[PDB]
Amino acid sequence: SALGKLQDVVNQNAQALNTLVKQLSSNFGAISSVLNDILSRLDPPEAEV
Amino acid sequence: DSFVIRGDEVRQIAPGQTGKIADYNYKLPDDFTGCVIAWNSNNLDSKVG
Repeated sequence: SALGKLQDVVNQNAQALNTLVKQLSSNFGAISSVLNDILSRLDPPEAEV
Repeated sequence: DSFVIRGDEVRQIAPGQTGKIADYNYKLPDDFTGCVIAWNSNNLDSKVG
């Protein structure tokens, strides 16, 4: 654990990127987290919402 | 814009509607700005046969 100061920085950036990428799996109230499924299933009046 | 439709189809003259008059006769856009004025014309458009 001697080089913890540098490893902590690497870990914080890795966690930040992993968190950002994992947010793409969230629905945020939408019917699906996948944009392609929404566009494949819905027409613009509902798809835009 | 002016036309004659059936009374049950009066509801179709709106943004975001589906059916036969909307999908095939008089489609309105979803960002439509305007007024849909309609009135019963049985005394003008009906005939016995």
